[PDB]
Amino acid sequence: AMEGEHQYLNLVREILERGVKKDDRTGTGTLSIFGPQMRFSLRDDTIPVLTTKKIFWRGVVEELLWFIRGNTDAKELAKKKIHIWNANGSREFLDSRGLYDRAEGDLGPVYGFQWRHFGAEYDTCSSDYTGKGIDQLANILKTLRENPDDRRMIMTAWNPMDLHLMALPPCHMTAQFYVANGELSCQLYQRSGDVGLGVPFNIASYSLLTHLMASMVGLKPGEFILTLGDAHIYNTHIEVLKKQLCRVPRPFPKLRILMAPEKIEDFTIDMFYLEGYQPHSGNLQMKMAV
Amino acid sequence: AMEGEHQYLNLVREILERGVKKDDRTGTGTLSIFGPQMRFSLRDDTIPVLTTKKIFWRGVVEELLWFIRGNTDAKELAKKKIHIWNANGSREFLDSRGLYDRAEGDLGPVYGFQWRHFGAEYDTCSSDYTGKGIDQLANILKTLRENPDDRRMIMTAWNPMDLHLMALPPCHMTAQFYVANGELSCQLYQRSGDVGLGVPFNIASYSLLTHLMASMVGLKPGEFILTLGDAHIYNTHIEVLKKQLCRVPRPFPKLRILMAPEKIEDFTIDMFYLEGYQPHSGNLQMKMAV
Ligand SMILES: Cc1nc(=O)c2cc(CN(C)c3ccc(C(=O)N[C@@H](CCC(=O)O)C(=O)O)s3)ccc2[nH]1
Ligand SMILES: Cc1nc(=O)c2cc(CN(C)c3ccc(C(=O)N[C@@H](CCC(=O)O)C(=O)O)s3)ccc2[nH]1
Ligand SMILES: *c1cc(=O)[nH]c(=O)n1[C@H]1C[C@H](O)[C@@H](COP(=O)(O)O)O1
Ligand SMILES: *c1cc(=O)[nH]c(=O)n1[C@H]1C[C@H](O)[C@@H](COP(=O)(O)O)O1
Repeated sequence: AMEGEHQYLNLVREILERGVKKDDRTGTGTLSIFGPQMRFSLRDDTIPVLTTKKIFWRGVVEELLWFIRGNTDAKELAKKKIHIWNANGSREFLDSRGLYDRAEGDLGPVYGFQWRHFGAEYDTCSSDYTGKGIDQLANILKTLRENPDDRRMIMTAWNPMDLHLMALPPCHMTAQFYVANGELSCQLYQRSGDVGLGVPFNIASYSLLTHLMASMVGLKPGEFILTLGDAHIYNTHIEVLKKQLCRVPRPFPKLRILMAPEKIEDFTIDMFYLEGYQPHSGNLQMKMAV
Repeated sequence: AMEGEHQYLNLVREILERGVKKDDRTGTGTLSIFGPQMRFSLRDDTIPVLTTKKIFWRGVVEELLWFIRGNTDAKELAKKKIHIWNANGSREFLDSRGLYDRAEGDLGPVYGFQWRHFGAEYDTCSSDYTGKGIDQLANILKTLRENPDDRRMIMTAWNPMDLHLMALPPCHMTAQFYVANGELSCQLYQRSGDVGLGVPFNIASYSLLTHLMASMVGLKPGEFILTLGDAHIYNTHIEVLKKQLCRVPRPFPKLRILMAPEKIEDFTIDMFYLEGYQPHSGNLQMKMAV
């Protein structure tokens, strides 16, 4: 009752029991702890997609491919009926950030823009950024092939100069990669984690990324480590999360990668699938705080 | 046998027992694990300066104040008989990084330069950077006073655009601050930790920083959390660390702050002292791998 999905359930219990009350930015209110870490094995093809609640896997995949492409237009996700970024791209939300000149859906130089184009000057979400900025992700993949013992395989979205241009500052903010005994591991530093809503999705996302990167460079996936800053439960999620805690985890699913492309941004959903995913049938709704 | 200094001693043991053989940049060789976390209480004025090995406290203090001032000239530490940065500022080391125009001792836009002037253009270590770049540390102090529940109190030295100008990329790279029940906590993400040499010094440094910041903003110190990426023991340190593991820890010392100045960069060593530090007397030499 300590490994795998129990890492997440034990974190929920810890926050409910010893989390402190916080009047947060959204006005919803939270219970919070600082600095918890969870670790998930990616061996034997395992990927930690929660079974005690059905995770929006199609959204995980498409958001991740959108990040990997460096894209920042929420409308591209919305065309696929993935609406997870629409609220932070709305006219109202953008105006509240002082971003009056931004088109609706244009989140600014967020997440994957920093991963692929760190330091590039942002124009709009539809601009061509090919060859602009520092491609941290491509550089990591090269280092993994050529010098896997390197201790500097860092991918960050925390760019102080660009925060004011982003709809929200990055939650999952800096990742490091590591190789030992033919296995690729990833540690994510996440400054802020909505434990009921974003965190399960973010775990699935970076675990997927680690599997995809490993297949590009001839390694096997090792471990995904999530280290949180402010790990919080929104007051509106407490009752539903108590319900989730009564559920017994089932074995995690496996990822089957059918092929790997030449460049990571060419991965498409047809190149891999989730095998053996058996989430509990009762859907749990966690209203997004805004 | 788990709290306080045992956090560090148990990490040493863990690396010795299950660390994997990993070659490294210096050619010395290491045993390595990825992702370990250590937590230290700063309550009751405690500061986690190791007692199983004498730590160079005066060096910790002067290095930190140098960082806080945004300074980057190793020659200024050497004038104070603190030589810890001399090797990475040498002509030979700078030339090996391609930094041919850099004067000896000028480490570039490292650590505190990023903390106080993120994004500013670097000239030399003697240039005046007042008002240039983003003062992340000052911003954090303001936020702690005005909106302590904020989830963005981040101070980073990881600037992809400036890495090539640095004598070494930052080891201790990104810190986050947090407030609960009138206590200030700090979590440091450290991508690379030399467990025998740098890590004890880095623990003392960021714990001191947390004490000093709390005194600037009317809070009490809470916890210091160190989260490592590549946590490693150099092969040359194994025997001395095994000797250290035989020493019984004594209670950690206490930090006594005598006054707080108006701005954090005005702190001097006369404004605080270490009470009751009783380290084991037999000096343990961990040669720096270069
Ligand atoms: C307050 C806040 N918390 C979040 O976790 C968050 C997440 C995103 C983006 N993101 C990473 C996600 C948003 C929504 C997700 C999701 O998994 N939604 C599911 C379940 C929704 C529900 O249970 O009510 C879905 O739409 O199926 S995942 C944007 C702003 C945020 N804001
Ligand atoms: C390989 C490497 N490991 C490090 O830990 C490291 C640290 C620094 C800067 N730094 C943070 C420090 C360097 C030396 C320290 C120190 O505590 N020295 C003590 C003990 C020396 C010894 O026992 O051999 C001293 O000089 O008194 S603390 C620079 C390059 C590095 N390079
Ligand atoms: C942000 C986006 C993501 O992918 N994951 C997340 O959990 N979140 C959450 C954290 C927090 O609840 C909120 C961001 O608000 P803030 O910037 O921390 O105030 O979204
Ligand atoms: C860097 C400086 C510091 O304050 N603390 C550290 O522990 N180190 C160590 C980590 C590593 O052994 C070496 C830096 O080498 P690399 O850039 O990780 O290859 O110094």
